[PDB]
Amino acid sequence: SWIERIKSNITPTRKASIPEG
Amino acid sequence: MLDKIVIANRGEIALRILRACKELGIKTVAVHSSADRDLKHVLLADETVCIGPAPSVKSYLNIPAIISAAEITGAVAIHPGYGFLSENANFAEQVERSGFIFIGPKAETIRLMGDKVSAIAAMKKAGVPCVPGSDGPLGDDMDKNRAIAKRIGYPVIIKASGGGGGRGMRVVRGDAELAQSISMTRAEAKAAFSNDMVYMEKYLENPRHVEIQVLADGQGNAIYLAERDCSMQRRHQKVVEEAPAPGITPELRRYIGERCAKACVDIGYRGAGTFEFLFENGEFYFIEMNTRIQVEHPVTEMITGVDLIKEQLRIAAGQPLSIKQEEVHVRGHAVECRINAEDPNTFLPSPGKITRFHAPGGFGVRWESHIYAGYTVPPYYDSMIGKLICYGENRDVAIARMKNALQELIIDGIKTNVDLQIRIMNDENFQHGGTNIHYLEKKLGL
Amino acid sequence: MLDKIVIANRGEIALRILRACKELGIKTVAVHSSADRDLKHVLLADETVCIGPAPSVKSYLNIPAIISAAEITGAVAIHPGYGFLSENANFAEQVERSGFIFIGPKAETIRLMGDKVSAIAAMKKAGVPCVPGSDGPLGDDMDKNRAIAKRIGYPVIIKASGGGGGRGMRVVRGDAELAQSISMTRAEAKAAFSNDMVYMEKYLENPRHVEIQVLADGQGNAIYLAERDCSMQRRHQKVVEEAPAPGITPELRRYIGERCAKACVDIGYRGAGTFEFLFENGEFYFIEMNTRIQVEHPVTEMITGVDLIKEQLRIAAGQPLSIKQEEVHVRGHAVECRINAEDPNTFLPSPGKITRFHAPGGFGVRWESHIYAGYTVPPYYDSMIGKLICYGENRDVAIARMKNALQELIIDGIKTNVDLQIRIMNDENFQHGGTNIHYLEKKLGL
Amino acid sequence: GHIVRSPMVGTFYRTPSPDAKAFIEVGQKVNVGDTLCIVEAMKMMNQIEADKSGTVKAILVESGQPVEFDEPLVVIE
Amino acid sequence: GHIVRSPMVGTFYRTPSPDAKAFIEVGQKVNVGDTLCIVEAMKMMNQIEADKSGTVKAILVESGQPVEFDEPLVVIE
Ligand SMILES: Nc1ncnc2c1ncn2[C@@H]1O[C@H](COP(=O)(O)OP(=O)(O)O)[C@@H](O)[C@H]1O
Ligand SMILES: Nc1ncnc2c1ncn2[C@@H]1O[C@H](COP(=O)(O)OP(=O)(O)O)[C@@H](O)[C@H]1O
Ligand SMILES: *C(=O)CCCC[C@@H]1SC[C@@H]2NC(=O)N[C@@H]21
Ligand SMILES: *C(=O)CCCC[C@@H]1SC[C@@H]2NC(=O)N[C@@H]21
Ligand SMILES: [Mg+2]
Ligand SMILES: [Mg+2]
Repeated sequence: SWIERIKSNITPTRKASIPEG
Repeated sequence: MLDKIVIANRGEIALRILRACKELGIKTVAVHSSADRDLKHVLLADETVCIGPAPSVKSYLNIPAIISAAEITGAVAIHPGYGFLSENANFAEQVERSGFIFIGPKAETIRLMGDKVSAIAAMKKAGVPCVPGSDGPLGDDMDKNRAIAKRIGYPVIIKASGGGGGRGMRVVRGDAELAQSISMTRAEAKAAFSNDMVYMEKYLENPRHVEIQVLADGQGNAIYLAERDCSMQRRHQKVVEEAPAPGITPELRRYIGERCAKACVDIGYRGAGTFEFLFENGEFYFIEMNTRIQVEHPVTEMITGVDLIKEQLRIAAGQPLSIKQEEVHVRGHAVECRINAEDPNTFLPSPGKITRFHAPGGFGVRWESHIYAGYTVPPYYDSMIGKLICYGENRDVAIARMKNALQELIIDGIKTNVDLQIRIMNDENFQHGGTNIHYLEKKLGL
Repeated sequence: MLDKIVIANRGEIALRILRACKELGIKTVAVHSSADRDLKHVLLADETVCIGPAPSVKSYLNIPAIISAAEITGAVAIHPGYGFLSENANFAEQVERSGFIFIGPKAETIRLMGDKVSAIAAMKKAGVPCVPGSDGPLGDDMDKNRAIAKRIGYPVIIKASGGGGGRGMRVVRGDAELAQSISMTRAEAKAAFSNDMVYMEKYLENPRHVEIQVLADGQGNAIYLAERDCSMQRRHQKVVEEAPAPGITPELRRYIGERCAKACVDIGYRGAGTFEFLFENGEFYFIEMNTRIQVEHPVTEMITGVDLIKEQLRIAAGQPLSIKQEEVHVRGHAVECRINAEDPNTFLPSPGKITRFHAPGGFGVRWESHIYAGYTVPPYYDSMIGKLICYGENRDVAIARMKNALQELIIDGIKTNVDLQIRIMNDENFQHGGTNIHYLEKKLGL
Repeated sequence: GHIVRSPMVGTFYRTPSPDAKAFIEVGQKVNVGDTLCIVEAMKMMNQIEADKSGTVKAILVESGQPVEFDEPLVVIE
Repeated sequence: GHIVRSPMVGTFYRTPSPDAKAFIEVGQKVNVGDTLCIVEAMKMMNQIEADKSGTVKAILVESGQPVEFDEPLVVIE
C-alpha cells in the first residue's frame, strides 16, 4: 500500500541554476 | 509542458494538484513540514522534501525553503494552491527571479488585485460595478469620514485592505462607535496582515455572494465559466457552495461574465481567478477578487466538465486557451459542503486521530480529502479536512444526493461538522434556494 | 412514483438501487440472507427482512421468500438488479400475478429473448444481422450438422440456449469431436441450468465484443445510448469495459442504434436492456441480448449523463420516456474495472475479513462498492466486491485517471485482483485500443 | 434454554382463528409434538412445531407482528 | 548517540572548497562547537557548527547529496 512507504533519497545529479544577483 | 513542479501546499489542494500532475504526466515534488510526513499526497508524491518544523510560519510560509526544495529537486514550476502564499506577490516575484515558473498570475497583478482599495478602482475603471463606499483609504479626517458615511448611507462596514479569511471586518451602525471600530480594525489588521489600512463600504443586508470563475492565458484571451453561490456562510467563512447560482438567468449570467472577461483582458490577467460579487435586485456589486484557484472550484468543474487545475498547469506551461467561450456549456447543478474538523456546537478545531473513516460513493458524488483511517489530524493548520461535491441534472437531485452521501460518511475519533451539513441540507429555505449571506447565522440564531 | 420497492439482490447493485430509490423519494425494503446482515445497503435500508439461510439457492433465489417479504412490508415493486432472478421469466410472471410491479421487461419478452435461438430468429426477422450458425436447435442429423458446419466454415462453437456466465460453451475445430463436445456440453447444461438445449454458431477469431444500451418504456418508444466495448475478457468473463467503443464512428453508432431501437419497438420491449454484438470488418453480428441492467452500465451513465436505474424505476411506474433520441449526447469516455476478491494468479475466491480499506477518490472517479473496514466477505456468493469507473474527455485521460485511482486503492485482509487491473492498464496495446476479445488470455503467455 | 424461530417470512399469529383459543400460552408446558404459533404467508396459515419439550418460559413476539427467517419467537426452558 | 541534523534544505558538502580538505572524518573527535560540514542552498554557503563535544561516530550523508530539514547528518558519541 501507499501508507507503508519509505522515503527514497533524491537523485543528487539534478541542477537548477539560480541567478547570483 | 512542465518537466516537474513543486506542490507548495498541503491537504486537499495538494492532492488535487498532485492528481492533476499525475494525469498530465508531470513529476511532482511534495514539500512538507516535519509534522506532515503522514499526508496522503506526501506518500503518493514522487519526491518529498521536509522544508521545516511544524508551525506554518517556519514550514509553508518559508519562501527560501520552498525555493531550495525546488532547486535541489530540479523543478521548473511551483504551484501554491490556495492559502499560505497563493496570493503573496513577494512569493510570485521571488519565484520568478530564480528562473522558476509561478503557476498563477504575475507579481504586479497580485499586487494590484491584492489590495481591495486598488482592485475596486481598477474594476470601476473597467466598468465592473462596485459597492458604493469610501472610494479610498480612511484617514483621520473624522468630519470627512462622517460625511462619507452619511452620503453612502448607514449601516457601514470597515474592511481592511489586506484583509482575508473573513477577519478584519467590523459593522458600524452609527457615528457613536465609528472611531473605536476603526481603531480596533486597524489594530487587528496590524496584528494579522501587517497593514493597518482600512476602507469603509456600504453594508448591504440582503445580498447573495455570487462569484465568477474566469480562465485567462495572459495573451489577450479570457473566458468565464458560469458562477457560484456561496451565500451559506458563518462568520464570513463559507460552508456550502453551489453552481450555477439559482435565479441567475442566462441573460444576466452572460452580461456579468462578458464584462468580467473584458476586465480580465484589461489587466492582462493570467491563470485562473475569481471575481466576487454581491447579488441584490438584479445588480452585481464587486467586493474582491481571488487571484488563485478557489476552495469551492470543484462545483464549477462538475457543471462545465473543465478541469481548472489542469488548465492552470497548461497556461503556466505557455499554451494558449484551448477552450472557446461558446464551447463552455453548463449542464447540471453541483452542491459542495466543506467538512471541517471542529466541535459542531462551538466551531473550535478538534485535532486527533481518525480511528474509522469511510468516504461515500455513488453516481455524481465526489469526495475531495486527504484523510484516512489512522491519520492524526495535526493542530497547527486550518481545520478543513475534506470537501464533498454532489452533482445532478438539477438542484433537487444534487441536494438529495448530498443528503444521501452525508449519511454514508463516517468519521470517528474527532469532532467534525458533518451534522451541521446534514441539518443545512434538510433546511427548507435552502432547498428553495436564493438565501442571503446572513441566513445561516439567523438559522442558528446564536 | 412507486411508494416502496424491494431490492431482491446484494452487493454493489443493491447499493445502486438503494441510492437511486433514495434520490427519488422511494422507500426501500432490503431482503437479505442470514449471512448478509452486515451489508452496507442492509444497514442503510429503511426496512430489512431476512429471507433465508446463507446459501444463494435458499435465500436470494427463493421466489416465495421474496414475495412474502414484499407482501408483509406492503411493497409495490420488486427490482432484481442483475444475476439471481433478473432473467427468470418465472419470477417475472409470478411477481406480476401476485400484484407487484416487476421492474424490468415482461415475462413474455424475457422468455423470448432468453432463448438464444428464438432471440436470433427474432433479430433476423427484425433486421438485426446475426452470426451464421445452426439457425435452430441441434438435432440428431449429424450429416446435416456437418454439412452446415462445412458451409459456414470451421471452427464452430456449441453454446447452451439457457447458458450464462460464460459456462456451457465449447469450441469445436473439426468434425472429429463435434458429437462428443455436443454431448458433454448438453450434460453440463443439464447439471447447471437444468436445460440441455444447445445450438451451433460460427466462431469469429478476431471480433470485438460491442454492446448497445437500449431504454424502452413499453409504450412504443425506445432509445439507444452509445455502446460499450467489453473486449478485455478472461474465461468469457469481462474485466475491463469502456464506452464509447473506440473506432466506431458516429455513422455506425446511429446505424446499429436505429436497428436496435426498431427491434425493441417491434418485440414490445420494456425497461432497460443490452444488445450484445461481435464487431469485425465494420459489421456487427448479434450474439445475445441481456434483459436486465448490466454490471457495466455505469460507463454509459457517465458518458451519456442518463441515470439508468432511475430511468428503470420511472418506466416501471408507467411514465413514458422523457428523453428523445436527439437529446442523447455522448461527451467523453469512461473506463471501468471490476475488482474481485480472488487470487490474482490462481483466480480462486479469497473470502475473509477486510482489515483496512481506503477507497480512491478525486475528479471524475466513481467508486461503486459495498465493502468497508471490518466487512467479512462471505464465501457463498460471487467474488466481485466493487467496480471502479473513471471518466475523462478522451481515452488517454480516462486511462491515466484509472491508473491513479488503482494506485490509490487499498484492500487488505484478502487477495484482490488489483495488480492484474494495473497490469492491464499499463499494457501498450490496451492504451492504443481496439484489442480483440482474446487479447487478455494471450497476454498471460500460456 | 431452547429458542424456536420462524422458518419462513410472514405474519405471526397465536390464535388459529380471529376469535378462538391460543395454541399455547406462557407457563403451561408443551411436548415435542405440538403447534405453537401461526406464520401466515400468502394466505397460507402455517404451523410451527417445537423440537424440545419443556416449560414455555416466554413468547418473545406478539400476534399480528410480521417476522423474518430465523426470527426468535418462543423460548422454552 | 547524539545526532546532529541539517537545519536547512540544500546540498551537503564535506570540503568547504571543491579542492580542499574535509572538515572532519570518523575517528578524530570534535569539541563542543566548531564547523562540521557545509550545506549550500541558493548558493550562500552555510557552515553547520557542532553542539556536542565528542567522537565522530559516523557520517551518514556523502558530499553533494541533497539534504532536507532535520536530515541526520552525523552521529557523535
Ligand atoms: N460590502 C459588503 N456588504 C455585505 N457583506 C459583505 C460586504 N463585504 C464583504 N461582505 C461579506 O463578507 C464576505 C467576505 O468578504 P471578502 O471581502 O471576500 O473578505 P475575505 O477577504 O475575508 O474573504 C462576503 O462573502 C460577504 O458575505
Ligand atoms: N459466436 C461467438 N464467436 C466468438 N466469441 C463468442 C461467440 N459467442 C460468444 N463469444 C464470447 O463469449 C462471450 C459471452 O458470450 P454470451 O453469449 O454473452 O454468453 P454469456 O451468456 O455467458 O455471457 C462474448 O462476449 C464473446 O467474447
Ligand atoms: C386476507 O385478505 C387477510 C385476512 C387476515 C385474516 C387473519 S385470521 C387470523 C388473524 N386475525 C385477524 O383478525 N385477521 C387475521
Ligand atoms: C553553482 O553555480 C553550482 C556549482 C558551484 C560550485 C560548487 S564548489 C562546491 C561544489 N562542488 C562542485 O563541484 N561544485 C560546487
Ligand atoms: Mg472572500
Ligand atoms: Mg453475455
